[PDB]
Amino acid sequence: DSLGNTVLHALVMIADNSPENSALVIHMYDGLLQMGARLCPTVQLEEISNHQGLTPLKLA
Amino acid sequence: AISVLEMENGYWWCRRKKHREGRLLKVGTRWCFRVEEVNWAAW
Repeated sequence: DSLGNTVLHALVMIADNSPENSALVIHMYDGLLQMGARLCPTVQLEEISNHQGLTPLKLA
Repeated sequence: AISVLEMENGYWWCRRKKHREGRLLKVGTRWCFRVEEVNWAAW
């Protein structure tokens, strides 16, 4: 995006520490991570950083 | 709330004029007040 966030960063951003919200975020994150292993598996989706250098783990 | 309702009247030597909030139609055959909110209430 303009801020540098990828699909995985947005799922961290939209979380708000809620029961249903956390379950939805976790399910979607796991599904996207699994689907990333079938399409272009030569790259890692959990290493792309924003314009601030943060990764999804650090951003969380 | 009490302080707001008291100040809105104005000073005793100069009384002000009050104003409403929002404006809509009758919504079918009604000065409303918009309130946004965010909720993941099971869609």
